[PDB]
Amino acid sequence: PLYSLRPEHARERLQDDSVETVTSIEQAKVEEKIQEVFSSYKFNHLVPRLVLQREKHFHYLKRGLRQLTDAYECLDASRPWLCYWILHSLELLDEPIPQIVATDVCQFLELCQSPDGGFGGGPGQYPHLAPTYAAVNALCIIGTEEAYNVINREKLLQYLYSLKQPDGSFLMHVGGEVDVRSAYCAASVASLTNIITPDLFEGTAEWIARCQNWEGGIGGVPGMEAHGGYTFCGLAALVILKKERSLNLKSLLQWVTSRQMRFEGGFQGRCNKLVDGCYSFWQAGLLPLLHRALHAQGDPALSMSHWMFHQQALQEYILMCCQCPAGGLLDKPGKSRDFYHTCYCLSGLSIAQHFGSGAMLHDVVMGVPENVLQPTHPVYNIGPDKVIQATTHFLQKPVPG
Amino acid sequence: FLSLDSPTYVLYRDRAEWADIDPVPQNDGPSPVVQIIYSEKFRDVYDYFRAVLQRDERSERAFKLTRDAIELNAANYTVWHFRRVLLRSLQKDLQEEMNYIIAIIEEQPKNYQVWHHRRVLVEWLKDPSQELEFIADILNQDAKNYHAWQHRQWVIQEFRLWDNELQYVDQLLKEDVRNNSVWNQRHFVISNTTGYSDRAVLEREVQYTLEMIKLVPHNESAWNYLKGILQDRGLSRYPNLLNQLLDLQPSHSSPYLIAFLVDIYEDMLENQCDNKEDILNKALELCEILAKEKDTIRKEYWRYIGRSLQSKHSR
Ligand SMILES: CC(C)=CCC/C(C)=C/CC/C(C)=C/COP(=O)(O)OP(=O)(O)O
Ligand SMILES: [Zn+2]
Repeated sequence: PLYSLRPEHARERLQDDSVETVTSIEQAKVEEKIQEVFSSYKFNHLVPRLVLQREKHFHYLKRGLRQLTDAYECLDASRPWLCYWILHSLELLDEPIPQIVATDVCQFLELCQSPDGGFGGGPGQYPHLAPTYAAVNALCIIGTEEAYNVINREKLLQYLYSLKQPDGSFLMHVGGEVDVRSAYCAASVASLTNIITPDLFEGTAEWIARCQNWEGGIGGVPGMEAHGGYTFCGLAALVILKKERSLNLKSLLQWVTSRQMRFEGGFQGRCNKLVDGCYSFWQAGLLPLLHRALHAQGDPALSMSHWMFHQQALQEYILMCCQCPAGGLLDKPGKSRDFYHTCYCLSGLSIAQHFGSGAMLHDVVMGVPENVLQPTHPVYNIGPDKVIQATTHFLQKPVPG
Repeated sequence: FLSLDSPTYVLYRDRAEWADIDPVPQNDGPSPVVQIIYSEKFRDVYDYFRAVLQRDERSERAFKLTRDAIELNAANYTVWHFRRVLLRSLQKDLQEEMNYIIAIIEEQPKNYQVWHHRRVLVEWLKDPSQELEFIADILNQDAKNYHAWQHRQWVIQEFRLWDNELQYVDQLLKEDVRNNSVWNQRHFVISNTTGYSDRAVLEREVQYTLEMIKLVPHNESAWNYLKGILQDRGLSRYPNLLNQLLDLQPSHSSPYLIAFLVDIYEDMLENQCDNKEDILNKALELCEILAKEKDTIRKEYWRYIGRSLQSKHSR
């Protein structure tokens, strides 16, 4: 049957050793609530129930892509982020982007591109690696000459330079701070637009490596608790810079695997922390990367059909506990839906749905066959065909100097 | 001053003090995308911030305008920057501002922008006196607040305030021994003080962690810390450890416990230990006990491990 429904799954519940603490308490709560959700599908079924509400999702996205309510006021400085989340979400849902919205997207991002390079949270806002990563990523998803030509490459490199630090780190924006995510933003952007100079990433790898902590994971800045988000940014960044070996891959892998919730089937962002739909990508996104790395290092013991995580278990949580009736996806049952999570849960599902190493391909689709999302690049989190399309286009042009 | 919710709050477009300035409306193009239907107040403030920012107006009025802007969207890094630009330009009373940020952080303890500003104000003042206490209050709200933890660390490093944090870690651990953020802090302190190579220190910790596991046999944090502080050192090098661990097996087992033994055996095989086969089998056994029973979620992991132990320690 389904992993979360099998008889023995009741054993995977939390054993608080009779010692209650704020942690054990909140965890049990989520477990009980999810169990409720679990019982629902064990109880009834005569027709397939594990279905990705594509229809509802598409409405949510199609609308957001144009207009938002004032609830979104809090994200006024994260607008390129919304272009991305949505566009990526549609892409995975294999929904094509109409030429008109494509052009309008282009034009809005143009308005969000600083004259001094990069992109800001909106038109007339200081550039920030975050929206920059975003806007570039979103422009490549459109994948048009129009889309590519929006990016002022020359300026983009100078901006990267302004945030670049001596020790290998980068500021998130001028007068800001650093953490692994910014490094990831830069790495990403530069490689796609082909603007990597001999010294742009001098020392950066070492810095990022210094963020991997005792747990085997990566925090934002050295010393910090290891956490999915930063961890992903870290390794991916390294993958781009071909420096994954700088990290103790053994401790990292063991750690990631340890982030999947036995009961829930989904991923937490930190140890002893609750489960979250977004981590479906963040956390599960690691596995395809570590696989690449280990594989490159000739690791013979690798599987030729599966990622090192319970792919089946993640899809179930997503599908069973992360879908909103009105459309969109989410954190965990008792939360509000939002484009952010809608982008990540989907990304995560596609990850768990497609495996590929060398010539080996092997899908795993829980529920109806129609649940197959378009696959996503474990690094840029955009369509693999998109990545290939863009780098190819920018490699026509010489790296700025 | 005038709160955005005041019955008597007045629009910047109708404020006399602002009459001279021609607000700047945001431009999203002829056919907007991802366009927020701002409230009237929001659009108004921002229509004026845009005007203040455009002419880089270093006035007191603008400084106050930033306050509302921040209320309307504390995530606006652009607003956060310019305000600091103003604090400098207007030689603002930094402690007054410290009082501002204190109040604000307690309000949005999860906002990055907010802590960054506190950080700057702190290096400017070069005074960390309020810090540890304040962070402690925020940590009472959420003892896992990443942001609150990053800040404490910076403060502790910058200002070398290592003296009483290890006691704090003990306090927090009694409050919730499952708080991973605290176990990390413990490692942070020690690796930044005595170092773990001080054998007397490694022994005190391993022992501490062992007592902790004994109490909460299924708390992963403790297990992770133990593995952390000994992994690079070579698990198999501590024979007494293995014997005490196997002693937990009865009334204190768990998949973590079994997992740890696996590593121990793994290390033995690497170190070219005696009875190579006996050990390999002890390992492969557990890998399958985990793969198929005790840690099924990671079945994919455990099969690869076993697959590996074989790949380089068989025939
Ligand atoms: C590319 C990029 C910008 C990646 C970063 C991913 C990410 C969302 C990181 C930080 C998460 C965070 C600090 C959440 C606030 O809730 P919380 O800290 O209380 O809980 P949680 O850690 O489980 O979310
Ligand atoms: Zn989330």
